[PDB]
Amino acid sequence: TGYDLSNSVFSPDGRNFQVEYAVKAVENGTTSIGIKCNDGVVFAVEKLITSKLLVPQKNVKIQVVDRHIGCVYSGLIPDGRHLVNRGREEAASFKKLYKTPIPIPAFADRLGQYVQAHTLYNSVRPFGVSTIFGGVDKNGAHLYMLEPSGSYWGYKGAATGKGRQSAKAELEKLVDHHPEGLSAREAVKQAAKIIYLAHEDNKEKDFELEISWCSLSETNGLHKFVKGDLLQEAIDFAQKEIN
Amino acid sequence: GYDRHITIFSPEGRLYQVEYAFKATNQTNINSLAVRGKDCTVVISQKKVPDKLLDPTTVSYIFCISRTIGMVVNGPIPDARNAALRAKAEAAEFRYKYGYDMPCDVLAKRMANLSQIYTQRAYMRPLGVILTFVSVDEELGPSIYKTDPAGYYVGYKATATGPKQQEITTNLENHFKKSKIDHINEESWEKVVEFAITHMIDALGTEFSKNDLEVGVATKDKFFTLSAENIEERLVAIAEQ
Amino acid sequence: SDPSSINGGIVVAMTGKDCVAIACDLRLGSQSLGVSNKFEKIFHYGHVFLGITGLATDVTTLNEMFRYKTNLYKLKEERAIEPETFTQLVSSSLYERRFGPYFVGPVVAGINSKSGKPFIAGFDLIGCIDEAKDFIVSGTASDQLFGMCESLYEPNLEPEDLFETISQALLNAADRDALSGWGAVVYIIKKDEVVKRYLKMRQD
Amino acid sequence: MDIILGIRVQDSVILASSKAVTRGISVLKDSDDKTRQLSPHTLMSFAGEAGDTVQFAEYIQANIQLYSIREDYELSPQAVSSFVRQELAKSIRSRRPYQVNVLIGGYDKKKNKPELYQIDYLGTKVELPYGAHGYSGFYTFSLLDHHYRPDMTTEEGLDLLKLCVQELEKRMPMDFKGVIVKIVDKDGIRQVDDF
Amino acid sequence: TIVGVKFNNGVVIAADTRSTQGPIVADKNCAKLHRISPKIWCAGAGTAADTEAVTQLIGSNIELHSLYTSREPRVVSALQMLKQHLFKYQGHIGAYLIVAGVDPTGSHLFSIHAHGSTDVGYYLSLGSGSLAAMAVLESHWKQDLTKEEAIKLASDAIQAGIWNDLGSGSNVDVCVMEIGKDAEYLRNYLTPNVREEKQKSYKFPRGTTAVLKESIVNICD
Amino acid sequence: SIMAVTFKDGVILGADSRTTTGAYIANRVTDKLTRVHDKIWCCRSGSAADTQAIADIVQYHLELYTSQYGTPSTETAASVFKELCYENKDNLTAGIIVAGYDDKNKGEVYTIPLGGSVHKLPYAIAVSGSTFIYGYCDKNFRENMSKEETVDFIKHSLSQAIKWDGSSGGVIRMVVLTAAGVERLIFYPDEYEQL
Amino acid sequence: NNYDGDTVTFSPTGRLFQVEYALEAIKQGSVTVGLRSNTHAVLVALKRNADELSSYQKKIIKCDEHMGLSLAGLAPDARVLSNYLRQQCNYSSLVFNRKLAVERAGHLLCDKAQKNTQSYGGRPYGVGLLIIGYDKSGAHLLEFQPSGNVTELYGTAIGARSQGAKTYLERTLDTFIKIDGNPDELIKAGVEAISQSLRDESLTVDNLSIAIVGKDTPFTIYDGEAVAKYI
Amino acid sequence: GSRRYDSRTTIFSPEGRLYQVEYALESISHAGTAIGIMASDGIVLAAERKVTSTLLEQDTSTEKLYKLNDKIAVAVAGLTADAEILINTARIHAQNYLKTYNEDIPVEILVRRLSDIKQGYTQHGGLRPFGVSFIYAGYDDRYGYQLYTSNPSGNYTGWKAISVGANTSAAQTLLQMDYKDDMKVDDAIELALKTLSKTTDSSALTYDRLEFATIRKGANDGEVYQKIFKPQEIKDILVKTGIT
Amino acid sequence: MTDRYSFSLTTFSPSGKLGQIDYALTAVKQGVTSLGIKATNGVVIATEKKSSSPLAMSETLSKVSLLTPDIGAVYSGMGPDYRVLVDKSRKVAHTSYKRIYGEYPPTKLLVSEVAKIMQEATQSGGVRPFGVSLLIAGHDEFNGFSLYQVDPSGSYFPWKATAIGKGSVAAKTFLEKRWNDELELEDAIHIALLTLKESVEGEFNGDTIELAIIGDENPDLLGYTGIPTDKGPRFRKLTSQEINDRLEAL
Ligand SMILES: [Cl-]
Ligand SMILES: [Cl-]
Ligand SMILES: [Cl-]
Ligand SMILES: [Mg+2]
Ligand SMILES: [Mg+2]
Repeated sequence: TGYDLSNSVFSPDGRNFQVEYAVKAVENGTTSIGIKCNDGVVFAVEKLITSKLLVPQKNVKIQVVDRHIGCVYSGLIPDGRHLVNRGREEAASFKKLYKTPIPIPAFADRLGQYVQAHTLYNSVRPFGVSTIFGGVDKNGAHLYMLEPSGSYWGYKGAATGKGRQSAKAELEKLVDHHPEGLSAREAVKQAAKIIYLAHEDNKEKDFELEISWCSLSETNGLHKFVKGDLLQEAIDFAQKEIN
Repeated sequence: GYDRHITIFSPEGRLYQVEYAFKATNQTNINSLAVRGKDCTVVISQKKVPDKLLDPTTVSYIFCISRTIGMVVNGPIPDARNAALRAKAEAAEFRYKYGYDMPCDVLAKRMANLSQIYTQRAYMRPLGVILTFVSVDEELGPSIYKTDPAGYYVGYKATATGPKQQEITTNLENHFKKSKIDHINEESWEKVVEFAITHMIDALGTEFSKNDLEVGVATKDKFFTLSAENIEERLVAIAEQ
Repeated sequence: SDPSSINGGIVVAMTGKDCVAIACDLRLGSQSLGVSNKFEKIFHYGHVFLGITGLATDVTTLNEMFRYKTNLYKLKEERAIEPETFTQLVSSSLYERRFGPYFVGPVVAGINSKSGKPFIAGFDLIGCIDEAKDFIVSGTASDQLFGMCESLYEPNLEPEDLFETISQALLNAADRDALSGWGAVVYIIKKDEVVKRYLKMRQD
Repeated sequence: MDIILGIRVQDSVILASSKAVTRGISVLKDSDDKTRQLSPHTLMSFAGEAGDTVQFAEYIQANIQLYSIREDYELSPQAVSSFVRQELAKSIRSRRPYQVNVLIGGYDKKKNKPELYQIDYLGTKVELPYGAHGYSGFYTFSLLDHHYRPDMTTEEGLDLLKLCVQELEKRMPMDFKGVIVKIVDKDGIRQVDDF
Repeated sequence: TIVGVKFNNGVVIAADTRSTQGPIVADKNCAKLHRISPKIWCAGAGTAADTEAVTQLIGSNIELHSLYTSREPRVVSALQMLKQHLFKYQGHIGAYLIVAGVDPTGSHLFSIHAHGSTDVGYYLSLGSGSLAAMAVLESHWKQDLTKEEAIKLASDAIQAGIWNDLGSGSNVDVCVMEIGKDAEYLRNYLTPNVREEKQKSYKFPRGTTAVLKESIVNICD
Repeated sequence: SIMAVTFKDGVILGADSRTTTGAYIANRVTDKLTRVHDKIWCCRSGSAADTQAIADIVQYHLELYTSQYGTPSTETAASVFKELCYENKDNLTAGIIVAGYDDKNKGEVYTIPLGGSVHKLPYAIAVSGSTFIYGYCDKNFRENMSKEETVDFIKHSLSQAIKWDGSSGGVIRMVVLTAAGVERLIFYPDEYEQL
Repeated sequence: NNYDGDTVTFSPTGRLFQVEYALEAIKQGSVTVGLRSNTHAVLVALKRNADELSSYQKKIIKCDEHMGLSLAGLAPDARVLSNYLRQQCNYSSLVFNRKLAVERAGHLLCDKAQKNTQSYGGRPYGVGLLIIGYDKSGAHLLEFQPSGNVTELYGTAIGARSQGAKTYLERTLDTFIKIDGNPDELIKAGVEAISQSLRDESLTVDNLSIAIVGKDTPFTIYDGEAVAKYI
Repeated sequence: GSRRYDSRTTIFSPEGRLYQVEYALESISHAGTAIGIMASDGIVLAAERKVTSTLLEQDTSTEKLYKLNDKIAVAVAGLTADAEILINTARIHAQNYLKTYNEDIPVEILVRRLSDIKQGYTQHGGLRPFGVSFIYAGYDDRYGYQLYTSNPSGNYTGWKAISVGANTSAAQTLLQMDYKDDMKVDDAIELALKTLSKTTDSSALTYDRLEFATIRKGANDGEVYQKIFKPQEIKDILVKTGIT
Repeated sequence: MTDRYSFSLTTFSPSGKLGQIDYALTAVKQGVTSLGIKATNGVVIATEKKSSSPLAMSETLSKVSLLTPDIGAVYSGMGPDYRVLVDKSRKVAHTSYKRIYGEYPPTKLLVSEVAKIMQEATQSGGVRPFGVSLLIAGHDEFNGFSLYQVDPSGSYFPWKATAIGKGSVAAKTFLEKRWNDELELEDAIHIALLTLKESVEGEFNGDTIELAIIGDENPDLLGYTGIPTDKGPRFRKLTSQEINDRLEAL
């Protein structure tokens, strides 16, 4: 055999084992989710407090692309940062030529093609992150999830990392119980709850919650972090639900 | 055995990495079918949305290459999108250089020649996808041309791709033995779509709802995909006969 | 500072009955100063003759270049290049230097070894082909040679007659040009024999 | 760098080259040797743009000396002249062309014949019984046309050169401070000590 | 003087056969009609080397394109490839071309200027004789010309150039490209400028020229 | 002379048909209204070669944009024109008016003059050597004009320009961009001269 | 085992062994401590000698007037990364007349380290860095690891037996964080912290290396007789 | 990465041999025999075609003997395709020399450069060496008639008589036995054929399985002629020497 | 990233074999039978159209390709490798010959260029040899009619007649018996059809057989008149009907 020693090599199954190995790095990472709402998207992430010595609120994991796109990822954090850097170059070159800020589907394929390229040669390693991203464009709200293979789809709700199966289950209930749609302010509170519920699969170290959102009504179609009273309101809601 | 890891010959004159790329083709477990009318070319593909959290509108394996050329892919979506973006770039560049819309069969040849290079150059892996190109060509008329990871391509009276390809193939083979012609003798594209779906149902032995199918239609000077409601109307017509 | 008229000199080619003739003056100068009276401007690669007028460094360079190209042709093709084919090779080679040209006026003469058809052609410095039944002229006294040729020439001249006509065409043209003369050479080319005659002319 | 002459007689080639180097209004030197030995039986005199002359001469000298070592064989005067012409013919379509004119005098030991080659900065090569570069030929070519013979001795050839130098010293506006004379025969290259 | 004229079932191009260097006639019967493809022909004006070179390069690439696509080449392909090439060189390649021919889309007539501008017309003319040629075309052109009418109008427009323009003369070359037929190339279609008999024969008595030396040239191996 | 005018139902593009080398009219039936997308058109002024080369590249970019991201905005088309015109301003002499119809944005008009700058306007007119006019009877133009009004406004404006300017002439061509589709209008001299 | 040959190969459990081996070079490195208040940020480093005849390897490198780091692992790799930081701090000054933020310094080191973990032929960096600085948002301490993972902390330690000093800082957190406008007392807390990572050997005059940056204090390094006060 | 699949074609064995050169020489040993014999008044090149088929076009075929210029020819032993790459290089080098010096290239200079190209493929580039051995037969005005051989190592040597390819051991013993210094071309022709006739793996040596060439001064007064023998001319010389 | 494979993937084994060339020839052996026969007044090249599916349109896939008006090519082995070699062959006939000499190359020199491309795939970095053997039939004024075989190694040989692929050993024996130096073109086509019937198993008609000739000039296929020296292409692909006519009198 030895089909798993080199990236871009097909196994007799027709599988790229090196990509499947990169997924194991993603499964090992902290839990991150995305929730699509009436007029936008909400992103949330689990930050493990390794030590008291970590400065609260000052190790930000959610990244902005252009002014209208949010990106969160689970797995090798540096690989995520490398992908967002590329995303910012792709968004800049699109805006430079076409004037309009990059549509989310357009932006999705730009990451998709770049990640997929890192499965075509043995000289390169696949990306060790699943990326949940999205925002508001001319055609409305879009949420995407992108995997080490370069595979991506649109989502009503997305989850990746150690607590993905727990998060997915709680996301599936929201889709069923709100067919006519979920509001932006609701989605922030739900996001908080789902991270707290997903923290049960990673409960050794206590954690710090981090939420962001793009809403046509609430943020005026731009990406902002949830801070102060609105963050504490979402934490309180999540604390009340676990008990 | 490093002759199974890269695209060099095995002792029995085979390229294993090409043969394994063909097996990646069926990884999605989706079956596609293409047929030609008088005035049109219809392509249908199964649409499977297993996850409830997925936005079904974004789950597609049919791509609009040019404005006259349609491409359905059998294989993983990353390689599918890699092939799609390249075909789109190639079709645009052709129109700019030579001052007329790239024909279906010429794009097919070009994508097949690219596939061939991956089978001869070691640093590039083959794409694990089969590309079915459809159009109503202004010279050749209704056209189906299909590319594979070996860099092989050919024209088709009709064709099928996927796990249950052989069942759909023999179903169409038997129809063309009876009809005695190289196409579906039908005026409207609506009835050619109805034929395509009907013969897929008979071949696979499964029924289809509006969300279980995905349809692409090529007419003179445009290729377009049908919405769920366009398919639903088409399924009702079959049922009422 | 006009490269085509620093060194000076002329070439003329004519067709006859089953024969061609090509002739040139022997002068090389540096403007007013005559330097050499032995500078032949006609070269042959097998049975294909090439005359070259213009900047003398480029005349020598192109001779060396076409010897190189015809030597490799013969080794690969296993036969001598024909006039019609050589004409195309001159045209190709000049137009390759389109925006940095060789300052030359080449003339091809020879008989096709297969068809036996007399062939002549002329070119500009960037390789445009002038194919002509009658005659081709090149150099600093081209105007003079056009006048002589257009009046003296008649079709289907015998080799012995064609010699007199081309000789008189060159000699009288050179004598009305300051940068041409100092001796002359005439090649009479039949299917399977070639005679080369040096003409007696005024040395001023 | 002004006057370079060359005469090919029966059994030798004689090169005469002016000794003066003039920069601006001053004569810097009156003993300048405008020649390099390329091989034991091949001498090259040069004249043209300052710097370019010596730089070109030494570069050719190095390349011929390299060939001599590699093949343990002396390149013929015809072969050396052809090499030198090709180097100048490259130069003329360079970013900054060598503005150098050269005479190459050599004795071919295979043919037992003296040979004189005149090459200008364009790479215009010609073989001559006698040659010159720049305004030198304006006076000397008429004199040589009259007195020169192919069957002349070296002494006859030196007397005919004295007649050329006397004509130049009479009718030329610049003081070129006399000439260094070098003979190239079967025995190699020697300098005439007094002229 | 070069022209193109559209008719019912095709297009016809025509040209004069004079080449001039300053006031001197370099060639009295040069071919200004070029074959890009079997049914796509080009009339060329300007620098003679440039019109031939640009016509042969695009003709070569069109042949390779035809083999690759397994289709008869189109005039719009020859047009697009020529204009993009000429534009790249910002007019330094002095080729002014009338491109015409029958393809599967029908009959087409285009002009190309050296800077890479193209025009569409039913009748076109380029070169020093264009104003003389255009006067005839503007006077006699009508919609729904027959083939016989189109050839006559094209050759008449060249004749106007031959007589009235000093940059044009000698003979008239025509190429007729009809839909569903082989393109017919009428080389020296008209020869209205035949040199009259000379008054005297300038054939010299043999031995008239003084000869210093004779020698046999060895051209054999 | 070329202009583009926004009205109730969409936008109309107008231009003349004259192409001149010096005083010779090279083409008297020129089509200066060029399609870069189904409902994005441009008016070309300046160099014919330059404007054709730019228009061909812009058409290529919008065809590729449409393949990947769907129907592009008029603003996007104007941006692609500007990019080519600004970055290559040293080598290019092209004055372009971009007019397009979206179902969202309705009629939009952008002008790319010789600078390579972009300007969004209710209407634009360029006359003579790609010279853009401020105002040009602003009391003659109103917002939400009818098609019939807008055709009459352009027909009058261009006819006055042709009257006074020898570079303009021939027929008046117009292209109407609305939800309904694309309409081509032509007005011959005998109609538009008597105004 | 089979998956540690290069940095371009994932293991079946999704590990990059060449990176994990680079991380091991840091553990072999000599101990260094970093801690900060609201006003000042301090680096304390235990320097290591080859023998008694040799000098003590310098652990602390200045990057700008307001920023510098201490190293543990391959010293040459620290030189490459500190030289890169110096240029980025310099670029920020020349182009934007702007002192580079400590957070951006972290981000730039992360992205430089990452590229060397995804490309064949190249190798990961074999050094860990503690970056301290005072910028427009006050005092900052960063921990760099050649995986690319950069972390902002009140305090930390890296190198051999670093766990001792890291535990002390975890306990002392509430005390040393409030040492505002008192440099000497914040250093004393850093020296008492590194003392928890000593075995047999104690802090001598040419052994200890201290650096400080703060509100009205440029990044300065104390060595030799200048650190005698804190023994 | 790609390091895994690199054969490292340019390394030394522990014994200090070049693997790929040694294996290339093994390849050449299975190729049809080529013999060069140098006489006082010319050079003979004789080569055996590799197991001919009856339906192979013999008259319009070139496998073994190639012309480099008017004064130099080579006999090939190894991969024909590899030889043609090197032959076209040698042909150009010869014309470059003629263009530069206006003199035909001396034989050794052409040989040294072609040998230096082979050398390069053994010391750098990481490519397989050329699986080719040449016999160079040439004339120049310095050393007169000359025989040389080159092999994939890029080493070249001069010879009075030499063989390359199959059964060289046997062929070299027979040449060493019958060769003398005052030998004529006609005598050397007879030696070349008699040697092939005894070393051949075929049942009997026939015209259709041979390529033959001579470099004589047979043309009028101090000029060299290259004669690449026709099928009928080989048939005649084979009867005249009494082998058929 | 980047092509790091700058080293040979084809090397000598201790036995002196070039593995990848030997394996490429094995791929050619598995390939469908194709043959060529040279007559006095022309050349014929023929092969079976092994159809992947009966739904596939065998007309669209062309195994016999025009390289120049006077030169045609057929193959045995990997079809895709052949298709890109035909593209490269047509281009090199222009770039390295026609754009220099203004005429199409002679058969032997185009073959030599194809051979060169295939030799480079044998020695260049990061590539495998081409898995095809080509038969190239051509005419040129000075050499007349000629037939060449080209192998993955880059080696080429001229043939009076030969076969390559599946049943080549048997096909070559059949041709040896039937071939003489007095064969007319019609006789060579007849023998070609007889030879190919042996190697074909299924249906044998004009739709399953692909056959082309290098013969007389075809003015009707030129596409224009008015230049007497241009008399039209010598390459002609026989139609489905023209083949079936010669199968009746078989
Ligand atoms: Cl699409
Ligand atoms: Cl291609
Ligand atoms: Cl225009
Ligand atoms: Mg590969
Ligand atoms: Mg005179």
